Amino acid sequence: DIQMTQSPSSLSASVGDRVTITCRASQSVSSAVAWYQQKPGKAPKLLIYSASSLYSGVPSRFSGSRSGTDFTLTISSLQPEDFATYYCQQYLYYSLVTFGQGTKVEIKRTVAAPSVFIFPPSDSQLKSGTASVVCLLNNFYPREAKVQWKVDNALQSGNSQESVTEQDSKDSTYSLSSTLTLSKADYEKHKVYACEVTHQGLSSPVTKSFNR
Amino acid sequence: EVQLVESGGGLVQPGGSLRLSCAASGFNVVDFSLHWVRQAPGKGLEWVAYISSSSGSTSYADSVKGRFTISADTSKNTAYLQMNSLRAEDTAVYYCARWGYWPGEPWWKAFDYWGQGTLVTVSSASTKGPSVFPLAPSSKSTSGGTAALGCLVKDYFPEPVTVSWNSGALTSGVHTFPAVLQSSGLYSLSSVVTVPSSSLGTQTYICNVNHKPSNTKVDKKVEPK
Amino acid sequence: QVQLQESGGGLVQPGGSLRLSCAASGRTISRYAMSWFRQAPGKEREFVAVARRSGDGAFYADSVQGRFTVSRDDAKNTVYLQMNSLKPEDTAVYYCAIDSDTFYSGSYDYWGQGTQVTVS
Amino acid sequence: YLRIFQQPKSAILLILGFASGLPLALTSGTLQAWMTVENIDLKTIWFFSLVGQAYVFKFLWSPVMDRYTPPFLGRRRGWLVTTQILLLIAIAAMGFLEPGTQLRWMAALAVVIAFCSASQDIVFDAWKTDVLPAEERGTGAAISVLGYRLGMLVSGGLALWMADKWLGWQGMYWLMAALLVPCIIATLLAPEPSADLADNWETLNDNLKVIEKADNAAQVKDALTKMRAAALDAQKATPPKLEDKSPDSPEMKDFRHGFDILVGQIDDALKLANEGKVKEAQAAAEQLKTTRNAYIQKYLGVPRTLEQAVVAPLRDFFGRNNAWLILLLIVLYKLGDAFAMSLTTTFLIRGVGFDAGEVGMVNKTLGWIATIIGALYGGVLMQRLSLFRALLIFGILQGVSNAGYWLLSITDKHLMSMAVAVFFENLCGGMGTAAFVALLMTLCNKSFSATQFALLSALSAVGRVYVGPIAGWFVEAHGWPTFYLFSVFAAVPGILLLLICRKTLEYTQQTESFMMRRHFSGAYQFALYLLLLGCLLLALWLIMLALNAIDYTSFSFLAGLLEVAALIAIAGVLLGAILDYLALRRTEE
Ligand SMILES: CC(=O)N[C@H]1[C@H](O[C@H]2[C@H](O[C@H](C)C(=O)O)[C@@H](NC(C)=O)[C@@H]3OC[C@H]2O3)O[C@H](CO)[C@@H](O)[C@@H]1O
Repeated sequence: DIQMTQSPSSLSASVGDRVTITCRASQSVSSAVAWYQQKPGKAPKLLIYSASSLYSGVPSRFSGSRSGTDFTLTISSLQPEDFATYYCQQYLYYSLVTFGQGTKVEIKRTVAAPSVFIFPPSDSQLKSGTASVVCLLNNFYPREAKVQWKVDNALQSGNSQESVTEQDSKDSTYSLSSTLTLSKADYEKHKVYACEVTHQGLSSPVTKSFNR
Repeated sequence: EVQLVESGGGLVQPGGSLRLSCAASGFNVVDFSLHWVRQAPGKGLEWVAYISSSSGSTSYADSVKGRFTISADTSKNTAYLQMNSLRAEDTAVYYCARWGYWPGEPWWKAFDYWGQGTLVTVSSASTKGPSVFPLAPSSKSTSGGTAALGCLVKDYFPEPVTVSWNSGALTSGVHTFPAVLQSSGLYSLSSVVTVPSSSLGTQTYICNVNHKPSNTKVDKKVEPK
Repeated sequence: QVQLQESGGGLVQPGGSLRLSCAASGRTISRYAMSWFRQAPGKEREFVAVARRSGDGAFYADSVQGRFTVSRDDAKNTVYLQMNSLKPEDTAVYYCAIDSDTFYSGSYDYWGQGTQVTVS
Repeated sequence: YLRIFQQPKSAILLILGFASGLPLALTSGTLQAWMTVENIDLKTIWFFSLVGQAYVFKFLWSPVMDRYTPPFLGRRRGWLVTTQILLLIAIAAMGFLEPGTQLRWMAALAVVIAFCSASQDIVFDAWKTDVLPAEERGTGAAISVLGYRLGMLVSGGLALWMADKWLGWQGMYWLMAALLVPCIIATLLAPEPSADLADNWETLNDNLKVIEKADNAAQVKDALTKMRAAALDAQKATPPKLEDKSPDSPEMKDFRHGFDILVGQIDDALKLANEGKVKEAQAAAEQLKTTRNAYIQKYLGVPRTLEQAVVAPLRDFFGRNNAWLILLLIVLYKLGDAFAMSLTTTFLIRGVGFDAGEVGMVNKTLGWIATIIGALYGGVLMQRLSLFRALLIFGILQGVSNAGYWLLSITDKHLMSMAVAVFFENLCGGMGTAAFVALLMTLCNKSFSATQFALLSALSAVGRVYVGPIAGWFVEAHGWPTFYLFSVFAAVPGILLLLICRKTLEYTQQTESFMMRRHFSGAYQFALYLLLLGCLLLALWLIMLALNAIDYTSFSFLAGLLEVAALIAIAGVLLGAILDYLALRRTEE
């Protein structure tokens, strides 16, 4: 599972930009290398078999080529739905079928400001002894954004857990949710639970405040 | 027109050893060798095992040899992966892919069809009473603008759970919040939706919770009793 | 120990091209983000473009492709906002914003006076 | 036409042409310059002047290069990396070498550089032949020629400027080594089409042999994996005598089915090896031995290391139909260019009566730029137009350029007329050079492109070598304008032979394969024997030349031996060429 050291470990290319991902087999595996595209939460899809070959009526956007033990998967016209994790799998020896490394990158796009929403904890969730405040950053690019919680002019850390969504099939969104999970007793000790998010596409941080 | 659905849930002792059934539909199990590919959460794929029901051939990975045993039942057209002595890193999604005969293009089409995968995991999950809670649009929060409505659940043994507002007729502005990390093996999701509150006195608030394995429909409506 | 230099602006022929320079001495533009922002007199501060670590990536606003491009000079340690096919309404103050953190959260706290692009 | 240069393959071709061209001038011309400033004759050492013969006789070194696949990279890439490594080490060693002690082994190190450089040329020519697609062959040859000329320019014409200034000879040589370094890196970045059904079958057999030790099982799994990869690779390759039947012919269907069965037997053996089984694996391995004694001999079930390692390239080349016609075409295609460039310098000095410095500057600048531009333009015409027609046009233009030289000789002296005429001549020379290198790359069977390409390069150079005297005798007997008229009329036969073998050339261009003559009954073997006798006489004359050089004993009959050997060799060549034309005529009807 050791290859040559490369400065770029992941891939990020603009829409319509031809990009190539390459991996070199440890030994000769002939043309028995397949390329799979696995969108998060879904099984991998066989893009290229024989490292260059495809049947009739198949998608033609993806192409593959081999030279010696080096195999390259190239996307001619990159698309928003192309963004996924790509695995190169030599499929010569059953007992040692090897795969790729991984590629976890959002849909490369123009910079989009985060639509910051705040969801106060449910009045019936408090009955369970806990109260978690959600700060959703809907449909923003790039992934590099941060969410703080200036609860009554006091930034809160640790209890805030973030979860950037992957390529889902129900909403097709790319958002960042941060959950300031506190106990009910803590939730009664403050009035305004405001989340302040900073993004590269925001001139000023967006603060969404609610009253208890 | 073929698929490899993987299942195997039932009444089994937790913290033991379970076999993953990979039902093959649209093609006989003997015509294609079935390979179990393990994708650990956060890292890439890793071929775990394979069975060639045509000749009985079997192979495993170095990290799973001696603890796994993959079999195949041609009568019911399904494969099995009886995983024993499970360990902390044994948790992963197990996709039962297919792989054709040699010679021919079926062999070159390696893993041309996969399965949705089963998230094998080691935990202390159990069954306990659920609690459906609707996020009331409080007047104090976001006064004079758009309210933050929603609905949430606490715990469940069957993972599939669907929360919908207005029967989930909308795709924009509604964001099913992926379940927070509860270390007990249970999942607490807090489905949310940001809609204008111009229909406070007319529109009724209903949360619909759908459980596919039990065929159970749960309604959380604000109606007089 | 870090000083930001600005240039450009002034009266501009419409529909042509321009270039706004935003240099910085003592702080490498590499490993940090350097960004520009449109601001019409009657509108808000819309995004323009940002330059990330070295040549790894560059991102622009939705209404900016073709119109603008951030050219990076390693010798000068600056960010150039090249102008192209400007609309007659692109008369807007262009401000300079820097990401204070290498994590690229989007923190813009170091104030930039901002060149005054006026078109027509 | 910028798109091809934007592609990295053009860049690697250019850099490898530079790598090949760099050692040529440093080996001899720069060494002549260094000895001249030292005032040393650099003669009577008798180790020197092997550097000139090293490039000429590279076809002797070639069979080890086409036969052996280095473990690192591929055959072509590995041999290239090795050769550039030896060149870099040798140039750095000569730079380190201090003349303070004695001359020591400067001539021996120069001969080492020449051998390694002829070696690198062989490997670069082979790699360029295999890697370049058929339509890309002309443009890739053009870029390789451009890089080659640039290397000769830097090693020969920047050398004096660099040495006269502060840099000095030591730093000059180490800077040549440094400029060789990115050639090595780019060779690593170079593509590799190892291909080779013979090589894949040899890997198959080597691992099968290391598997006949199947009682340890610490090696059977890996060797069977290597066998399976080699068999899968060789299944998609094409065997000899079936290259022309590429699109799913019944013969290639039987080939593919044989490799299907073979890879199935590797499947069974690997099934038994993955079990860790000893006894079952050995029983089915004896069954595998029986099946290989029954089934898989169909396509080249033979070892690879043989005298053939050196005979097979020649055997194939001569086995091709229209082989001797192509042999003669290679010899005398560039005959007119050799005639012109042999005596251009003396003609400009005396015939048109220019000053020596004027001639030197105008040649160095205009001839070089014109050869480069003609190379590029010929290559772009090659990707536009087929090989045979482009060679036809460029040969006709070579002849008309020699006619321009006749114009120059008759016309009163003028710097501008000489400039435009020499620019036209070197333009056509560059176009013909690109087309001729493309033809050389076309002819190679790629399976062994090193040996066949080296043979064809020596074929092209043998004309040039014999051109010099005949040009001198002609100018002294008849004058310069008559000499250039005869130069045009002697560039004509190359065009004529191209027209003769146009059928073979077009067939090879369209099908990417060569017919092997089936017309041989008795005469082809007779002509082959005549050629072999000529080569043996050449070797014996070389032994006599060494004996005369050592001066222990000298026999005057060696000159007559040379003439007789040449007569017999050319007799065989013409006999084979006439047979080849007859065979083409028979295939036509
Ligand atoms: C044909 C080719 O690609 N390379 C040859 C090169 O020929 C040269 C030849 O012109 C020189 C000056 C000559 O007349 O001998 C030309 N080869 C032809 C016309 O086949 C071409 O121009 C530079 C190089 O390639 O010779 C080298 C050894 O000296 C070697 O790389 C090799 O023999």
